[PDB]
Amino acid sequence: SVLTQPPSASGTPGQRVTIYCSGSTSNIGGNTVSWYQQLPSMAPKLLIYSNDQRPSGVPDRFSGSKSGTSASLAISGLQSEDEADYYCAAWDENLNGVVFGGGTKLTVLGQPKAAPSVTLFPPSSEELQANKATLVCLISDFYPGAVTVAWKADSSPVKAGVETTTPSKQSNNKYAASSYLSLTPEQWKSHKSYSCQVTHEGSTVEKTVVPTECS
Amino acid sequence: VYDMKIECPHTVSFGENSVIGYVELPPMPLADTAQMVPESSCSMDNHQSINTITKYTQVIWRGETVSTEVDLKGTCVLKHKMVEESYRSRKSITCYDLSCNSTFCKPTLYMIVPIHACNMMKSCLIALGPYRVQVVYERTYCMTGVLIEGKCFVPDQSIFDIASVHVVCFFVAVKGNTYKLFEQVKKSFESTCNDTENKVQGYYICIVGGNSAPIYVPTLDDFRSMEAFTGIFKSPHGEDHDLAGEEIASYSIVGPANAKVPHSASSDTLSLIAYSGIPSYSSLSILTSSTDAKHVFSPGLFPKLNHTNCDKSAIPLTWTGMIDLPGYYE
Amino acid sequence: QVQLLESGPGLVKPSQTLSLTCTVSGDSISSGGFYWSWIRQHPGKGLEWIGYISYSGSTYYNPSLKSRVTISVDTSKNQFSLKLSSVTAADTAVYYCARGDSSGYNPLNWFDPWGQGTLVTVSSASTKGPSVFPLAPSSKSTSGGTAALGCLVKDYFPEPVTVSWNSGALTSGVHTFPAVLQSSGLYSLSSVVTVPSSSLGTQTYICNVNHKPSNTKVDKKVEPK
Repeated sequence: SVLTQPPSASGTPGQRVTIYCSGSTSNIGGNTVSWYQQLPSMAPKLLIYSNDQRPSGVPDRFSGSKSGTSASLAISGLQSEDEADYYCAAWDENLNGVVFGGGTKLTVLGQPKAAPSVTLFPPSSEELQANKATLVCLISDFYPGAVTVAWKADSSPVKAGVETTTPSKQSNNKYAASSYLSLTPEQWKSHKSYSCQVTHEGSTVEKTVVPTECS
Repeated sequence: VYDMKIECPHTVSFGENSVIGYVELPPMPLADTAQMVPESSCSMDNHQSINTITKYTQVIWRGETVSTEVDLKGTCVLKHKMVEESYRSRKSITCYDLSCNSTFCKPTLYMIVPIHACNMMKSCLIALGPYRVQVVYERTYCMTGVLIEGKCFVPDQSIFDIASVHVVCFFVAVKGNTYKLFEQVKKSFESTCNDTENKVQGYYICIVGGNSAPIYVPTLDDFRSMEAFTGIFKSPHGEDHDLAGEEIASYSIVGPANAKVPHSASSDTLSLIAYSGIPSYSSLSILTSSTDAKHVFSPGLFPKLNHTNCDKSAIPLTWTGMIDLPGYYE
Repeated sequence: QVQLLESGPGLVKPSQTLSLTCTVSGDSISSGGFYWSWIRQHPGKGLEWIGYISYSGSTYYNPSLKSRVTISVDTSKNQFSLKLSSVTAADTAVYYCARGDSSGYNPLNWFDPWGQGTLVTVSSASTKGPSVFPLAPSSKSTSGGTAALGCLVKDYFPEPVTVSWNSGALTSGVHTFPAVLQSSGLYSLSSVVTVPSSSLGTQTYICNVNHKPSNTKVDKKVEPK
């Protein structure tokens, strides 16, 4: 990445957040910068071209500028849905191509502390017919994005067999994560109940399931 | 054998400038239009300049307008990067626009040449239907100044000295979020519009003084581009009413008339002001609400261009006008 | 509206040649005058422009990959293609096609619009069509007459798979979670949907699961037990 962007920038709604892009005369010194906003795990989107121009459907909260070899994107009036990755791009002649910046991870803080929505699913009547069983725990719409996962049975926890993914921001500024348990179905019905426990900010939310339901 | 003058100054002073030379013609009857097929020794373009065949909605007015999906040749419907890729190969472009009443059709031929050929291309010949036309290059004694009524004028970068200069504009029909020209129309004229009744996307490309690098319209931070935008949209009927010998204005303003664009339309998509007498205003434009640039030819008609109301309107294809620029003399 | 759309194999094994094809729509590719470009993005990493071609044949490749990159054009069929030879585990990425433009006279300056991308994963392993399971709404998840149910998609490689509901008629209130790179080298994910209890007796909920590298297309029905 020849264009040098700051790794992360952050703010709260109502700010003026500025994102930087510094190159040399060979790329930004002589050619225009374009700016791109990439939302969580999505294809990028043009925000600025010709260093200040705005595509249709772009708010003038987003303005841009460039001087010498260095460019800036100014979000004047920061808002919640701007939590994304911002890239700068320009044509480098000594390399004869198009170069991107390192991206800028923009975080919109100030959103209130939240409680996690916990969902639990036991293995289906179908899965128990395939020498395997799966229990699933879902943690949705909580802030901050850090979690601790604890699975129990009859007030006594267990550790292994649980694959847990990295937490993910959604499109609505709130975080979610998943936890998968795969068992031999013999040890799906060798314990009375299975419980999922989500630890967040110190507190915990719990859910429980049993197999004695209609199989 | 007619003549078209390409004005070459002695020097260019850097910049990737193209020169433009245009001249009008004595007319031909109405239904002759499709016969016109030009040959050249200085089109030079890779089958793109002269061979301009476009799907139009011919509006034959009678009495009563009749829309027909017709095909036209030689129009100035320009494309993206046409002037540019013409420039890089030192090749040329040529087109013409029309002003037509119910009976006759006055042509106006433009030729666009990179300045890298003020010495190679000293003279040329181009034939359009009933008229041969010698393309004569002509040296002025100016260094880089455009010749404006006896003096050599030179923009820019300076008391200040400022004059008014000729500029030719052609609409380029390109589709993309970055081309929503009508959004700039609304943001800079406070007409009561929106984004569905007006969907055509594209821009204009212009050359100033017959020797200038092209100017894209609109771009906010360009002084000359915004000048051109003001000029174009404050007089879309063309800032030169008087064609070759039409000062005594006999405009039989017949009045408003509706038409379909294209002919297969479910209702009337374009409003017009039929006329007759002397053809002075251009007869080629583009329908506005269509995302695709659905071009329109209207003989004996001034299509509705005043965008006070933002539906059933059209925008000009070519446009010859004057705007203000800072320069110097002697 | 103008749209770009990418297509190709989701998995390509090491030391092969990777081919992808982008198709344009809305704009005529010969009315373009554009720099049609291939760009990629490694997982969790940033962006890197692969190359461009013009509607004539001008091949402008990145100096790093000009050794391996070839770019095909098809003016008569509105397409262009990328062919990256000598692929390794390093080239796994999301590949986007773009209509790069250049405002005035200077070269490439911006990209508009973008195709929505395609994930090419590289690993000498093979593809597996996932298995879909229901996750029934029992008496365990209601809050005010409203609850949620799920579709489990399990044991596939490589990414990605997709789950929709009711042939796209059901969009709001649906959430699907990132896949997991298990110790088994397999991916798994789940699609949950939240609805009121009312429709348990007069409405149906089927999730549709698709896996391109295995041709797998499964319509799985979820009901209370």
